Amino acid sequence: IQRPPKIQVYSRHPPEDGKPNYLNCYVYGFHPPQIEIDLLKNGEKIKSEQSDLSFSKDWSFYLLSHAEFTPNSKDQYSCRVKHVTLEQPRIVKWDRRTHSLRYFRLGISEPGYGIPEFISAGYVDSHPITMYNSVSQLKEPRALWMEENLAPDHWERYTQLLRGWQQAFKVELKQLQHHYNHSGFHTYQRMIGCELLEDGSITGFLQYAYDGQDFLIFNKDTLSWMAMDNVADIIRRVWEANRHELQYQKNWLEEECIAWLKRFLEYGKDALQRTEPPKVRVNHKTTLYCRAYGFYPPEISINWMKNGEEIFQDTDYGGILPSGDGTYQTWVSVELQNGDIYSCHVEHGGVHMVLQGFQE
Amino acid sequence: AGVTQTPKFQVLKTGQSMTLQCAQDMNHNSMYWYRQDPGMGLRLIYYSASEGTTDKGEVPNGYNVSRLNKREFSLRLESAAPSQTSVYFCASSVWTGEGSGELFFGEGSRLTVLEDLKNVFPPEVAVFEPSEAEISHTQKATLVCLATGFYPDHVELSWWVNGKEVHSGVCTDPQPLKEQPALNDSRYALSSRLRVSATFWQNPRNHFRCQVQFYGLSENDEWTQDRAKPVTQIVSAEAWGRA
Amino acid sequence: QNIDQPTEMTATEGAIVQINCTYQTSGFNGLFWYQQHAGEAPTFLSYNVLDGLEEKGRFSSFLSRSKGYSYLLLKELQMKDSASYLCAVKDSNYQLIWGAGTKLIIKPNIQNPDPAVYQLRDSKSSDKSVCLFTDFDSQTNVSQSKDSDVYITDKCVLDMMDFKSNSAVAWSNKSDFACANAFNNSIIPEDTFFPSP
Repeated sequence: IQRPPKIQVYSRHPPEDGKPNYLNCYVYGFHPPQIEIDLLKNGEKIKSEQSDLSFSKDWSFYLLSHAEFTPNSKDQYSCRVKHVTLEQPRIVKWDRRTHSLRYFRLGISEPGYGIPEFISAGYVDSHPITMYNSVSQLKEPRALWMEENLAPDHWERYTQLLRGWQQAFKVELKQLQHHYNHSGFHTYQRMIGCELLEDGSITGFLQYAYDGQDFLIFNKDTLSWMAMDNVADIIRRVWEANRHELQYQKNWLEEECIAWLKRFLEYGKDALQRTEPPKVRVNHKTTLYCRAYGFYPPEISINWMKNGEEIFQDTDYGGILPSGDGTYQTWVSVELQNGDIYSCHVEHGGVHMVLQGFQE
Repeated sequence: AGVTQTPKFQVLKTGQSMTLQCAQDMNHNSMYWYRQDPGMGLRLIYYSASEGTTDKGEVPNGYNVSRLNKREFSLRLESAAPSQTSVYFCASSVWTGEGSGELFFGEGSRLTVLEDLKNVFPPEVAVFEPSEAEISHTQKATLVCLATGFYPDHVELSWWVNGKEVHSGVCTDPQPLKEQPALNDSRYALSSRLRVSATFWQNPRNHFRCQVQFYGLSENDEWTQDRAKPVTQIVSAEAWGRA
Repeated sequence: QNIDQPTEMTATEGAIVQINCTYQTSGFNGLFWYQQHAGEAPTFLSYNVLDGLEEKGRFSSFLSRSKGYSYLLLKELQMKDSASYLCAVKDSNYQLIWGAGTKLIIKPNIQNPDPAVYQLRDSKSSDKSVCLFTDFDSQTNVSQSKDSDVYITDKCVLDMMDFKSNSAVAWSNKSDFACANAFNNSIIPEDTFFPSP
């Protein structure tokens, strides 16, 4: 399928009109990954940093584009996003505990189309840890506590495996395009991984996607693949015929994955087990804005209140946004009787926080 | 199809260069080179997940490797050493990093490296005719073949009756024994038995022959010695039926 | 890091054999059993990842991930089963650890034993004389000689109908060698024949 990008422009830390902060352009939920994001100053183009291409569980992509510094001394900052699902470039102005382990794979049908044909990134608790592409075929760390606790023989061993998996992904892609009787620009995605619940429960998953839509889903309990297609059903019969491979996948997800997860958790016990509380700010521009800055972990709940019940009508959700420090921020708005009290409710460590915003 | 490996036998003087060929006909992607030694499990010297990439294994010291095609994977040793005496196996699998993916091995490559080729000798072969006491007692006849004094252990014994190779009634020693176990410069011996019915043996028209295929020096090998060059040769011994 | 299995095992034709294999590795991604006939390519036999049993014909393999234990169970042993059996385990990284195989020796099932020592004819193309010990049961033992100039070789392996029979061969160069003293001090049943002069 094809999905339009969702865009939000915000600052890392609350602006001070003198304190140089970081401008952020979060572009997420899009597919295909063909995109270019530009930060703007009164229309002019600014040199900005762009993060690695990252993947969500729903097969969509997301990028964090940020400028080195913005003091915000009486100017107009915006963002330019051009995508295949857009006719004209969209403009957005700036105005002011269960642990998991995931491994993704992104394959692009030949030729390059500008993008690396194969990309593999690993995540623990949505922290990037590993990276690999078909351009520079190298096992690379994306966390400090990853490289420091893994000897160079580990990355050399997996850089070889990845080269094998890269080639295998390329063949599977051609095999799919032939089955679907079409050629050209097509994408292929894989996501494997497990998660450790707070109580001790564990779960695991293996999924495949073609062109951003669900293709094959594996069930480790009944040792079977699920297909939602007449084409994906073909591969299902091939894969299910190999009972030993199905068994091997169950073992990896249940035993081997969990083992790796706990191993990496001990490595990053400092960053992954921490809790930083949110700083709540309230503003008005009618419309009342409630912000929450620099919290961790991402799990959070915010809602506006009226005397003092939750407001469902005329509200905006915002969603969980990356801050850039390794922390996160969100926001909730409400459009506006007599003598009514409007206050923002936030729960993190829970720990219920309330900030009184407005009254008559 | 299969995984083709050449050669099966090679003798080398220390310092010589030599390369082993391995071809895979199964359209596989991963290829390996193993080294089998007595008292030890298989050890990987070099491997390749797919064409364009190779990497060292458990024991890469003294070995080189190259991936020509998706089909071919060659093992190269530029300076042979007496420690490199072993049985090299080329293996092939569909993918690396898979779990249940099995390995497909080649027939095997026997390698013996020596300082001097002066102790290389063809086997002496002899057939011993069935005992008259056995024939009248069990109504069966047992021929015995002895291949002695050969070095190195590079032989393949077989039986031939009337110009055709036979397998039934044949019992050959698994490996050759050393004639002088105490000495390190010892040659090997190998025995084998062919048993047939008394009626079949007692027919003088039947021709029995023991055949030992020796693998020694090639046509281009150095030979500055005075004695006969111990090249690759088939040494045989025959016996006729007796009424 | 480590994997262990028996060096040698010996069983009779038609019986059942069990080859154990114990491993201690970093992780576990599967266990393989390979069969290798003498002077030939190892071939894949069985594979185990999950706990339990895997049955393929006369061959079955068992695995216990917790114990780090596995056994290959061969039922109704045939003569062709005589080979080396290689046990192998995939590491946490997908590398493969090989244990030094278990050699299995299959003794033929002789229902009608008739053990005797015979004196083969001299060859005229050889200077040595040979003696044949044959048709003995699996309960019969024949070992090496206390003499250095006399060579004795049992343990021969049959080829792949057949006149399958256990047989041992003794030969030497000396004149003191006779077929009455060749297989002396062998573990011997009643009624087996040695010639006298």
